[PDB]
Order: sequence, then structure tokens, then C-alpha cells
Amino acid sequence: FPIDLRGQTAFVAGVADSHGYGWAIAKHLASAGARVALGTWPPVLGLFQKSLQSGRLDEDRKLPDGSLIEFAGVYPLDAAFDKPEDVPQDIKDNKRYAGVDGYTIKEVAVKVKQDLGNIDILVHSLANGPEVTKPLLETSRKGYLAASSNSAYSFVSLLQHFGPIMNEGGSAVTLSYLAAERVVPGYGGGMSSAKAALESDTRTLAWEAGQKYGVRVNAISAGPLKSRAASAIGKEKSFIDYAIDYSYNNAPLRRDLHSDDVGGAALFLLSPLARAVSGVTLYVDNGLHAMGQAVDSRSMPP
Amino acid sequence: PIDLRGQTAFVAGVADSHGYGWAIAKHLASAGARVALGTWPPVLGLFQKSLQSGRLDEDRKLPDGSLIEFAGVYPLDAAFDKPEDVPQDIKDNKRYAGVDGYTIKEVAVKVKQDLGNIDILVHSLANGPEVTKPLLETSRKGYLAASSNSAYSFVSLLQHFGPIMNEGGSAVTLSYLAAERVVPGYGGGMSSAKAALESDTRTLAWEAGQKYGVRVNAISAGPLKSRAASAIGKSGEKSFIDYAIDYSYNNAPLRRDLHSDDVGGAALFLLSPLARAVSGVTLYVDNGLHAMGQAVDSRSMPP
Amino acid sequence: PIDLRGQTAFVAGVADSHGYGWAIAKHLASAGARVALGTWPPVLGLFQKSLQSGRLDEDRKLPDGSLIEFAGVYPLDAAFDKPEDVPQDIKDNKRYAGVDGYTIKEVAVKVKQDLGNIDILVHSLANGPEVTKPLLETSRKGYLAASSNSAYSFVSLLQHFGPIMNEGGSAVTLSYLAAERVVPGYGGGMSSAKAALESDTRTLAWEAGQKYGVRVNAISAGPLKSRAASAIGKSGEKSFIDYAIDYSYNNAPLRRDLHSDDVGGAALFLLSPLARAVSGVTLYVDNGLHAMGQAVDSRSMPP
Amino acid sequence: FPIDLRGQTAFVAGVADSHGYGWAIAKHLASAGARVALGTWPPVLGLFQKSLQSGRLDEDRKLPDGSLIEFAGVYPLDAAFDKPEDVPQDIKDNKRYAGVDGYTIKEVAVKVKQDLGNIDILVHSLANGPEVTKPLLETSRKGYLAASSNSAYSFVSLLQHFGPIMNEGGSAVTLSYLAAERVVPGYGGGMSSAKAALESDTRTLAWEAGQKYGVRVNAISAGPLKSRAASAIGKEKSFIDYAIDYSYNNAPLRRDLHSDDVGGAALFLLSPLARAVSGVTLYVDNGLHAMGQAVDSRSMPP
Ligand SMILES: NC(=O)c1ccc[n+]([C@@H]2O[C@H](COP(=O)([O-])OP(=O)(O)OC[C@H]3O[C@@H](n4cnc5c(N)ncnc54)[C@H](O)[C@@H]3O)[C@@H](O)[C@H]2O)c1
Ligand SMILES: NC(=O)c1ccc[n+]([C@@H]2O[C@H](COP(=O)([O-])OP(=O)(O)OC[C@H]3O[C@@H](n4cnc5c(N)ncnc54)[C@H](O)[C@@H]3O)[C@@H](O)[C@H]2O)c1
Ligand SMILES: NC(=O)c1ccc[n+]([C@@H]2O[C@H](COP(=O)([O-])OP(=O)(O)OC[C@H]3O[C@@H](n4cnc5c(N)ncnc54)[C@H](O)[C@@H]3O)[C@@H](O)[C@H]2O)c1
Ligand SMILES: NC(=O)c1ccc[n+]([C@@H]2O[C@H](COP(=O)([O-])OP(=O)(O)OC[C@H]3O[C@@H](n4cnc5c(N)ncnc54)[C@H](O)[C@@H]3O)[C@@H](O)[C@H]2O)c1
Ligand SMILES: Oc1cc(Cl)ccc1Oc1ccc(Cl)cc1Cl
Ligand SMILES: Oc1cc(Cl)ccc1Oc1ccc(Cl)cc1Cl
Ligand SMILES: Oc1cc(Cl)ccc1Oc1ccc(Cl)cc1Cl
Ligand SMILES: Oc1cc(Cl)ccc1Oc1ccc(Cl)cc1Cl
Repeated sequence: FPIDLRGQTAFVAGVADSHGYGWAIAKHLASAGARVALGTWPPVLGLFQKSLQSGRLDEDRKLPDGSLIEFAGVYPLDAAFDKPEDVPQDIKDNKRYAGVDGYTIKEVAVKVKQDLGNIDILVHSLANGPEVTKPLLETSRKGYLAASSNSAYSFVSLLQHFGPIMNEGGSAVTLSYLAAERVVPGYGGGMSSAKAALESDTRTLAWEAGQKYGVRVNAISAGPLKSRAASAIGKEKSFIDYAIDYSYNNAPLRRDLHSDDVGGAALFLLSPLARAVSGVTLYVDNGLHAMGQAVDSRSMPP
Repeated sequence: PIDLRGQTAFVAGVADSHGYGWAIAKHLASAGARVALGTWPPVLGLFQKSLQSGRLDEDRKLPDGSLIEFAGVYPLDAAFDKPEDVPQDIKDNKRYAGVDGYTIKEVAVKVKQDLGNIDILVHSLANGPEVTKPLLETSRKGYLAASSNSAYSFVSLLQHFGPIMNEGGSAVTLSYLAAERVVPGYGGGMSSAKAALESDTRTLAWEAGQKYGVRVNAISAGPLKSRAASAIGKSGEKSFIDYAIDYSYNNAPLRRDLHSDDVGGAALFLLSPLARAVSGVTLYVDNGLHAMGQAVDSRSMPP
Repeated sequence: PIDLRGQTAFVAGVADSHGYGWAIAKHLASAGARVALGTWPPVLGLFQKSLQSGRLDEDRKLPDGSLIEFAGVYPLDAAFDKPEDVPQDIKDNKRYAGVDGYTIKEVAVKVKQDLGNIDILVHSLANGPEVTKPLLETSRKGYLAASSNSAYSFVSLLQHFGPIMNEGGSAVTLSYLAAERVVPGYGGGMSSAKAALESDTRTLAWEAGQKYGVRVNAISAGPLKSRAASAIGKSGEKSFIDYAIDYSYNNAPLRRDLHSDDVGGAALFLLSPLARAVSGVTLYVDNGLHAMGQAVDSRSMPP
Repeated sequence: FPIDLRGQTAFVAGVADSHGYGWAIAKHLASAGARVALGTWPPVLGLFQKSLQSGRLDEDRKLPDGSLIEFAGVYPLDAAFDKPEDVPQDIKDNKRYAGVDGYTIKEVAVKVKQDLGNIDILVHSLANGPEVTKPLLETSRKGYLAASSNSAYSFVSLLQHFGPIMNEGGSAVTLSYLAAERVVPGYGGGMSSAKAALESDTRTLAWEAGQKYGVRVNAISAGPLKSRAASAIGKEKSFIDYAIDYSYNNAPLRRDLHSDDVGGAALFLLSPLARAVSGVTLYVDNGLHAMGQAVDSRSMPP
């Protein structure tokens, strides 16, 4: 009864597997009585579906009481496209999309409205920076704009198409990284840039969507977590691995950051306990954000 | 769900049912915490009687239909750390007659004695004698008092409770936006002392996080007509706070009445295992007012 | 005093005498810089004629009674990096007839050719086709355009000028408050793209600071009725910008008319050896509006 | 002519020697045509006076053109006291104060008004944390309150007593440190705390003083500099020495931070070039503020 989402329905954009923050959020949302629908990137939908029906993810679905998480729908969704006229021929051609239709944001909204009705909870757990491993001086207009398009406009588009089907008192969460506010070497490709805009837009949307639909809009700035999208930067030992160590050694709380930690925080920002909370960037990072200085620097002593 | 059974909390700065302290206490209990309270001695008697009568039973009802009961109500003056710090005027002050052992060190001891190690600590108190005065008209004695009562109190409170706090425990305090941007009428260096409070939340989140594995956070709240807010500007007319609430209602993303429960629940989260990777933050619980860079109802502006 | 003799600057985004770009140029020159300009090709002709006629000579007078002369006025489209990026419609666009070599790579080359390594770089341009539209009514094509023209342009500009910039050189860009807090009517994802711009200032201050020992800063400006600001909301009536200026005048610490010189001089500092330990900052040049947490002239509120 | 302060008069609180930021600010202000008066802590006034008349500081006074800096007055000033009734008997007793009167903020304001007239420029370059080397968990009410009183209220009091004698369009600068916003280990004793309040009050004063006198109010957050007050923390190799290294190795600009660097920045914030600038915290720190991560951490590689 302190968090109780029975009755409510949630849509979680960006779940391809059990290793990202999206999975964890969906897991907790569901754990609280909500109906949870996923939006899944089409090229990877096939393998995800397999994973689920094979019983290969039955461990990662175990809710505290042994029950397994049901998903009330798993929708093809490419949040780089707002509507049909936007999808290139080479994508409709592309083998990997071959099989499913109705995967633009406008179309997924429409599918969800009539399959499930109005929703309560909207989760944006997805980014894509083609040139993430390039520093800004080496990132191209096209790679920068793609990172913006995939990782920030995607959120605005989602709100634009889901807010009309969202109940008054609904809530929406997205996910940033500290790079948005402060320099993080290695996080390139205009991703820092895009996250900064994701944060700005979390504020503007909180306003526009607060007034138009009474729907809250918040962000979590989250610490490093070895998701599959995170392992692919530098694709040996790599961006995320060093990120995890740096935070272990320098954060106020010395502990492993678990995907569920963001899961819990998301649950709060999407629950009635947060009815007065909007426009916020909430740090879920063991407190790393609060430091002005490394405590494991070579430039002092151990 | 979130489950605080087995856990004990001390909420400091509870004298009535109208405070953010009350609402927080009411939410820790409804999640199954044991809740002991801290109450400024001058008003302890009138508070004890309010509970004991039954006047607060409306305000005491939890979701399950039962009634919050407290596990001890401690006299507490957060302006004092030790009994040597209490001056003669207060020892022999008529408002403080009957009450004993209310300095921070002593309360922390009796709380250890009577209850054992706590898990949760709330700092929900403030006081600045010259709050009505702008900063250009505020004195060293009163500004320093504002810092003493509203900022340092949180430092001492952590210092003296930290040791009796379980690994993975939480402390949270309460600020107002004025700490980051100017809110007129929020005077007496309360603005100053809330910025200090926020800074200390970060610094202590480090210190207490490294030493005790305790989390430390701050909720920056929006306007609420609590007893203390009513006292600001006091005549008997539409006060500082009335205008704050009106302004927020008219300029916040969410057009809404902020209720003490709204913070109750925001805090509940912060003091719960759901927040175990959250520390050192300033969580705006203000209907989104903080995010605005411009009032919408300005007279420069059309409706 | 501060002395820019021997130094050369390229100020990008100058088509009239009403812009913040103009005022900055006018201040670099009055400190004895050589100032070459960047001008969007569609308006280059009308700009060249304005200077050449003598219509701007009022706007051209420096403190010493003389007249700013420019060391070359380059056609520049910051939406394009290379001549392969320019599409056929623009190649054969009537507004672009006569002008050649205006992509960022090419301008940086001719600037190297004609003048050598520069010391100072100003980014004073923005464009977002759907600026009148709130974000909930903004398109991917237009939001992306806003980022392309107003944010990435600064990245490319540094990328392509960095190499021809002297150790200890400066670049500065221009933002608006909306990047941090909501300013209604500032739409089309201009808000979004200014936040990106500010973030990149920090990231590039690192990157360019480590590689070139170049500084990189951002002035967050207050409202000014420049040509581009007048175009926002355009009917023929009291516009978005008129209300911005009124609001600021009524709610800023300093009750004052913000003039383009106010930024001219703030920037001058940032691009001068006085600022050699300053990099990655967002300097509010806004009569102190940014510091406020509440409008004073709200209709919730009494005069 | 780009900065030209001839005619104007400045008062610089907190100059005891040629090694602090106060000296540098005063040096540049004077360098620009201003009359510059100093407020100097009484216990150290004697030695300072000596230093100046002995010709021992004639190097540090050399302005670019070889001319030497004149000071239009050097006032006893203990900014822990607002007015005569506030000074304890043991301080009036104290040998070190024995010799000079009129050293409270109210009295120095009054002395300056009639010796020099109305002023234009006010500089607050002073702090004192009795327990700076103690972390916050170990700092006492008294030490915390003293750090607040010395380093933050001091500024409010100065504005309170100088603003009445300040010309419209005047300007005022104080000096913070990054500890105010983000955790810096070693900077204890409630100094972080006080600086946070110094920043808050720079904003509130910009408002109160903007409206009441048309006087601007700004802060510089400055990087580490081996002033004499800075050498006394840890009083061997110590807080400031490590601070200087950490910033050398981790800041966007890899260069020595010189007292003049803050001097220049101060000059700007106190000049007509800043007439639209108020309420600001201006970072003069080689860009250290902008980083979210050390680049010399043990937790990666070199
Ligand atoms: N893992 C971390 O350390 C970390 C830290 C901070 C923030 N984040 C953020 O959290 C979010 C999820 O990241 P994660 O680590 O859980 O990654 P993840 O491995 O869950 O996958 C990212 C997801 O986005 C999807 N995606 C990419 N392009 C898409 C498109 N065009 N349309 C629809 N979906 C697309 C993929 O299906 C994938 O599920 C990301 O936005 C990221 O910015 C992650
Ligand atoms: N009410 C609001 O609008 C609002 C907004 C933002 C922040 N806050 C903050 O929340 C906290 C709770 O206050 P509130 O608004 O709920 O009203 P309240 O009436 O509950 O708060 C005042 C309480 O603090 C206690 N107290 C005051 N001075 C004390 C002292 N010297 N020693 C010990 N206890 C003392 C009193 O007993 C009283 O119970 C305050 O710290 C305040 O800064 C309140
Ligand atoms: N005027 C204000 O109130 C205000 C406030 C805050 C920030 N700013 C910023 O300051 C900068 C200068 O603009 P301004 O207000 O001085 O007016 P302006 O009319 O001088 O700015 C527009 C200029 O940028 C150029 N430009 C526009 N799109 C371009 C493109 N795609 N490629 C190359 N050049 C292009 C134009 O030639 C034009 O000269 C802008 O970046 C803006 O974001 C202005
Ligand atoms: N040096 C640094 O690295 C550094 C970094 C950031 C900020 N600062 C700040 O700059 C300011 C000056 O510091 P600095 O390094 O130049 O120190 P400094 O060596 O110049 O001396 C501090 C000054 O404050 C004075 N003082 C102390 N208590 C006083 C009192 N009660 N009344 C009047 N004066 C008093 C002393 O006379 C001394 O001149 C300080 O406020 C400090 O917070 C210094
Ligand atoms: O934003 C992130 C930050 C971190 Cl530390 C780790 C992973 C993140 O997520 C991504 C990073 C790059 C790409 Cl291409 C895609 C994704 Cl989902
Ligand atoms: O901090 C606050 C902010 C607001 Cl808007 C309203 C009340 C607040 O709380 C206080 C303000 C002044 C005093 Cl003397 C005591 C308290 Cl508890
Ligand atoms: O950024 C700005 C902020 C303000 Cl208040 C006023 C003008 C601004 O500048 C622009 C805004 C929109 C477009 Cl299309 C182009 C430009 Cl140059
Ligand atoms: O604030 C400061 C920050 C830094 Cl890095 C260095 C020196 C500073 O200045 C002081 C620090 C402590 C005390 Cl007791 C007095 C002063 Cl003037």
C-alpha cells in the first residue's frame, strides 16, 4: 500500500533484454501492480521474443514472491521515426525490419491506445550515438544530429504522441548522464550534448505537459551500469568498465550500482508519492554528482 | 513494495499536525517504521496534550484505518549540543520548566538507550528571529541564529546520531528554493542558512556515506501554511506565505494544492531502500516551480 | 589596460548593426583587434551595401572618434561544413547567386590564407524554423534544424578554426536562459539547442583547452530587440521579445535597458587576456535576471 | 580606454600582504586609474605598514609602466565586528589591537565616507575558519558559526554599511570556492558551508542592492592559490599544495593559476564593461569547475 499501481498501465520504451535500466524499471513498475507494455527496437525484437518464450529469462523475471512478470504487449518501436512517411525505403527494405509494421511513434501510440486504452506511466529508456567513441572535435554533423534525434527528440515525440492518451496525474521518466552537466572524457559523439537537451526538454515538457495534460515529467541522471548498449562503447577493457571503477572509488557510497537502484527511483517518480514532483533531474549514482574532486587521484596519495 | 518494518526513525521538529515533520512521520509509520519524535521544549506540553486529548486523531489516521502511535516523544532543542551550552536564562526559563535532557547529545543517548540504533533520521526544523527583515536589514546576531537553528542543527544532529545509525541508513533535511535563487520576503538570512544546509547535505553525504554508509539528502519544498509559515510577516492579514502559495499555484507546471503528504511521500522514498543509490541530492518537491525561468502571470505579460 | 593589438578575430553571425555580433565586433576593434566577419550569404549583399553606403556610420563609430573597419567580410553558412554538404536547391538558390566558398571548412581556409592564425573566435548565430511552436508542437525536422544551425555550428566552427588558432586563444558563444529554465514562447527546440550549446562549451573547453590551449566560454544573454528577435512571433504587433524586455526590466535586480554594448564588453573580457584562467563558463549578462527565484510584478502579488 | 576607472574610488577589504587575491585585485583596480583604499586586519596592520614604507614590497607594486601603486588609505578593519558595542573587552585589551581604534565595519565606512567621499567599488577578500582542518562531522557549533560570521556575514555587513555611501552603478565582488557547490575533502570547519551562503547572499544582495542603490553584486569562485591564509591549513606538504597539483593535472587549461588571473577577472566585474552583470558566480579556475571526472585517477591509466 505505500506504492500501489494496481489499475495503472505503463509503457516502457527501450527494452531489448534483461540487462539495461529499462528492464529494471519495467520490473519494479510491474512489481507494484501495474500493467507494463514494452516498446522494442525492431531489429532486436525477434531475439527478445525468443528469450521470453524460451524460459531463458525466467530468473530475471522472478518478482520477490516467485511470480513471473507478465508484459501486456511488446511493440515494435523505432523512436527515430515519428510516422510512416519518415521511414526510408532502405529501412522498409532492410531484412531486420522485414516482418513487422506499425513501429513509428505515432503508430505505436495508436496501437497502444486501442489495445490497452489510456496509459498512466511513460518510460523513455533509449539512446543511440553512432559516433559515441569520437570526441566532440572529431564528431560530424550527421553523427551529432543522429545522437540528438535518437536520444533527445525521441522523448519529445513520445510525449507529443502519448500525452494525448495519458491520464491526468500521469508521469514520465527519461534517463540522462552526468556528461550533460559536466565533462566526462570518453562519452563523445554528441551524446553529452543530447543529454543536456534531454534535461532541458524534461523541464520544458514538465511545463507544457503539466499545463496541457496534468502529466508530470522528470529525469534520472544515472551512474554507470554494464548494460549491453554500455558494453558496446570501445567494443577488452573499456569505457564502462573504467566508469564503474571510477565511481566505486570516488562516490560517497562505496557500493555496486545495480540496475534495480534506478528501477526503484523510477518507481517513485512514476508513483503517486511523487505527485508534486516534476521537471526534476534526480541523481541515482551513489552520490557521485556531489563531489568536486576525485579522492583516488594520482595527484595525491593513498 | 516499500517496507520499513524492523526500522526505527527519529523525526526532529514535530510540535503540531500541520508541519512537514508530521506528514513525514505519518508516512514512515504507514510503511511500518517505529517513529520517535523530537519536539521543541517550549511547545512540548501543548503538543502532548493535543495527542492525549484526541484533538489530532483526524490528523493521526493512517491508510489502514488505524492511528499513528509514536515510540517516544523527546524534548529537543537543536540550538544546543550539550547541557553546558544551555545558558542560565533558559535553565530558569518558565517555558522550559519540567523538561530535562533536551540537548542533542542527550537526546541521542536516550534514543540509543530506549530504542537502540536507528535506521532513519529526519531534520524538519528551522528558526530565524529576523526572517521578516531583508538581508540589508539583518543583524549578525540574528543571521547567526538562523544558521545555528536551521543549518548547524543538522550537522550536530548527524554527528550525534551517526554513530547510532545502521549501515545504509538515511537522513533527510528540508530546504526552500531561496537558497539557490532570490525569494523576496524570505529574510533574516534564512536564505543564507538554507544554502548552507544544502551544501552540508552534499558534504555530509560524503562524510557520513564514507564513514557510516549513511545516505544524506535534502528535499527543497514548496510553500505550505504550517504553523511556522503562518508566523512569518505576522499581522493578522494575507501573509508572506499566502502569497507564496498563490504564486506557486499560478506559476508551477502543475496547477495544484501542495499538501504536506506530497513531501511526506517524497521523503518516505528518500528514507527507504528504494533510494539506496541516492545521496547528496536536492529533490524539489514544489509542483515543478523550480524548473521555471519566468512567471506566467506577470503584469508585464498578457493572460 | 586590456590590449588586443596584434590579435585577429573572426566574428560569425554578423549581417546588421543591431545584433550582439555587431556590438562584440565593435568592442574587439576598439581594443585594437583586427576583426573579420561572417555573414549568412542570403543577406550579404544588403549588408555590404549598408556599410558601403554610409548608413551604418553612426553604428560604426568607436570611442576614439574613428570608424570600425573590417578586415574582410566572409560569406558563411554555418549549416554546412563542406561544399559536398550543400544541396542542389541551395546551389541554384537565387539568394545564394554570386556567393562562393561559404561552408565552414572553406571560410576557415580563406581566413587562414588571407589573414593567418587567429586569436579570437565569436559564435553569434542561431536559427530554428519552428521557434514559434511549443515543444509539444515541434517537429523532428525543425528541432534538428535548430540544433544544426545553433549548436553544432559552434562545434564545427571550433573544429575548423581550432587548428588555426593561437595557444591561449578564446572562443565564445551566445545562449539564452531558456536552456536552464523554461521560458515560454522560446520554442522550436531553441531551448533544447541552447542547452546543448552550453554543454558543448564545457566539453570543448576541455577538449580545445587540452589540445590547443584555447579557452571556450558562453555568455547567456538577456533580451535584445535585434533583427532576429523581432522576427519571432512575427505579426506586426507587440511580440515575444517586447514582452521579454518588459519582463526583464520589471523583474531584474538592475532596472535597466540592456544594450548590445553590455554584452559587447562582457564578451570583450572573455576573449581577452584578462580571462586567461576563465574557461567553460556560462556568464549571465542579463541585468541579474538569472538570480531570481520569483517575479516581483506577478498578479498573485501586490505592487 | 577599454577599462578606465579614473575618477572612481575602490575599497578592498582583506589586504594584509602581497600574496593573496586581495593584493592582486587592488593592484589591477589601481592599474586602471582607480583610487584604492585597503581595509587591513588590525593584528597584522603593523607589519603591513612596515612592509610598505620599507620599500620591501616595491617589486610587487610595480605597475606595468614602472610606476608604483599608491594606496589612498589603509584602514584597521576587523569584519567580525559591526560596531563598537560588539567588540569584547579582551579584544580591546588584546595587545595586538592596542594602538588603533575605529576598526568595526560601521566605523570604517564612516571614516572612509569623510576621508574620501562616496565610493564606487567594493571588494571582499577575506575569510576565517577557526576549525578549517576538521571535517564537518568534527566541527563544533562555535567553529562553524565563526566561519560563517567571518567569511559570509562580513559581506552582508559590508554591503549594509558601504552601500549607503556607494554611487549608483557601483559594483562589489567577493570570493568563493568550489567547496560551496561540490564536496572538496580537506576544506572543513564549516567553510564550505559559509561559502555556499556567501554565494546565496551574493544573489540576494544583487537583488536588494540592485533595487536600493543600483549597485551590482557578484562573486568569483576561484582556484587554489598559495596565499598566506592558504598555506596555514594543515600548517610539510599540505592542503593547498595538493589542491594546486590536482588542478594542474585535471583542469581544461594546464597552467599555473596566478593571483593576477583573479585580479583581471575582478577588474572586469568591477568595471563598466560589466554594467549588465550581477548576481553571478564567475569561475576563475582554469576550467576545473566544468569537469565531471578526474583525468589523473588511479582508477584508470596514464
Ligand atoms: N547503462 C548506463 O550506465 C547508463 C548510464 C546513464 C544513462 N543511461 C541511459 O539509460 C538508457 C538505457 O540505457 P541502458 O544502459 O539501459 O541501455 P540498453 O542496453 O537498455 O539499451 C538502449 C536501448 O535503446 C534502444 N534503441 C537504440 N536506438 C533506438 C531507436 N532508434 N528506437 C528505439 N529504441 C532504440 C535499444 O533497443 C536498447 O534497448 C539510455 O538512454 C542511456 O542514455 C545508461
Ligand atoms: N512550510 C513551508 O512552506 C516550508 C517550505 C520549505 C521548507 N520548509 C522547512 O521545513 C521544515 C519544517 O518546518 P514546517 O514548515 O513544517 O513548520 P513547523 O511549524 O513544523 O516547523 C517548525 C518546527 O521546528 C521546531 N523548531 C523551531 N526552532 C527550533 C529550535 N531552535 N530547536 C528545536 N526545534 C525548533 C519547532 O518545534 C517546530 O515544530 C523547516 O526546516 C523549514 O525550513 C518549510
Ligand atoms: N537578441 C537576443 O535577445 C538574444 C538573447 C540571447 C541569445 N541570443 C543569441 O545571440 C546570437 C546572435 O543573435 P542576435 O540576437 O544578435 O540577432 P542577429 O540578427 O545578429 O542574429 C542572427 C544572425 O545569425 C546569422 N544566421 C542565422 N542562421 C544562420 C545560418 N544557418 N548560417 C549562418 N548564419 C546564420 C544571420 O546572418 C544573422 O546575422 C544568437 O545565437 C542567439 O541565440 C540573442
Ligand atoms: N587562495 C586561494 O586558493 C583561494 C581560493 C578560493 C577562494 N579564496 C578566497 O579569497 C579570499 C582571500 O583569500 P587569500 O587566499 O587571498 O587569503 P589572504 O592570505 O589574502 O588572507 C585572507 C585575508 O582575510 C583577513 N581576515 C581574516 N579574518 C578577518 C577579519 N575578522 N576581519 C578582517 N579581515 C580578516 C586577513 O587579513 C587576510 O588578509 C578568501 O575569502 C578566500 O575565501 C582563496
Ligand atoms: O548514456 C549512457 C551513459 C553511460 Cl555511462 C552508459 C551507457 C549509456 O547509454 C548509451 C550510451 C551510448 C549509446 Cl550509443 C547508447 C546508449 Cl543506450
Ligand atoms: O523554510 C521555509 C520556507 C517557507 Cl516558503 C515557509 C516556511 C519555512 O520554514 C520556516 C521559515 C521561517 C522560520 Cl523562522 C521557521 C520555519 Cl520552520
Ligand atoms: O536565442 C535568443 C533568445 C532571445 Cl530572448 C532572443 C533572440 C534569440 O536569438 C534567436 C532566437 C531565434 C532565432 Cl530563429 C534566431 C535567433 Cl539569432
Ligand atoms: O577559501 C579558500 C579556499 C582555498 Cl582552496 C584556499 C584558501 C582559502 O581561503 C581561506 C581558507 C581558510 C581560512 Cl581559515 C582562511 C582563508 Cl582566507
